[PDB]
Amino acid sequence: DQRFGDPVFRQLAPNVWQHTSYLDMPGFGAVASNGLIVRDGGRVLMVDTAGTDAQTAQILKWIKQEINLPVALAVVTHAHQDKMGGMDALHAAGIATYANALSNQLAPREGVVAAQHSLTFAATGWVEPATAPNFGPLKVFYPGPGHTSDNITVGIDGTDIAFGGCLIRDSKAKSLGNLDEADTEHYAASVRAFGAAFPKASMIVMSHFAPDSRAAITHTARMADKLR
Ligand SMILES: O=P(O)(O)c1ccccc1
Ligand SMILES: O=P(O)(O)c1ccccc1
Ligand SMILES: O=[N+]([O-])c1ccc(O)cc1
Ligand SMILES: [Mg+2]
Ligand SMILES: [Mg+2]
Ligand SMILES: [Zn+2]
Ligand SMILES: [Zn+2]
Repeated sequence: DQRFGDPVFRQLAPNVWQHTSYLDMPGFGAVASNGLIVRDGGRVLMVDTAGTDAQTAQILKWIKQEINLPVALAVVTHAHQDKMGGMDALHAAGIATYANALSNQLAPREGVVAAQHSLTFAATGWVEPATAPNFGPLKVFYPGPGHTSDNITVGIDGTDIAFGGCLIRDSKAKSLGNLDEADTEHYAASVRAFGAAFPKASMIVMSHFAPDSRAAITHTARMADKLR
């Protein structure tokens, strides 16, 4: 029988799915965490792990059974358990992993396994193409410090979709979540930069809420303005 801790999948576009897994840090309750699976020709690319290696394995199994194409690579959007909690699974599966250079530097401080490869960014925010080879439709943008110093974002070329990770909250959210590692001065402008980077994206995907309109960007930025 399917159970609560099992990952759930939603098709967002012909070649894109959202995976959601409900994980559980002590002190606090369990929370849902989302990433993406993208079909690019004869291969699959992932954005973020699940919050645990077990749930990540269950995703790779689903991918194998439902898509049956090899996962060529994964890009993980910052060094916290929810996005990088499944690095061991990805590496056991032979998947090439990519993260912000900064994420890889923070990973041992945050108790997560670093990605194999480091992305660097121009002063514009855009990934340097020599660090993101054969990314296909994944367009990686560093919007500046927000949720964390290292948080990155991903646009999906040929689609409606951009992925904001834990940077973005949905249009009904009443909080930005945990701010203990947030850059409260830069958060608002970073959210706006993400918006300006992906102006064609009408479907905003994010870590802890279901996909929303571009009003999630505005709503998140205007909550963040109150922190300055
Ligand atoms: O994450 P789920 O797709 O199982 C969900 C949960 C409550 C309402 C709608 C969808
Ligand atoms: O969204 P955060 O990266 O603050 C988080 C959420 C659940 C578990 C660990 C980290
Ligand atoms: O054999 N494995 O790499 C495993 C085994 C169990 C698990 O939950 C995840 C990965
Ligand atoms: Mg683990
Ligand atoms: Mg920490
Ligand atoms: Zn985080
Ligand atoms: Zn998160």
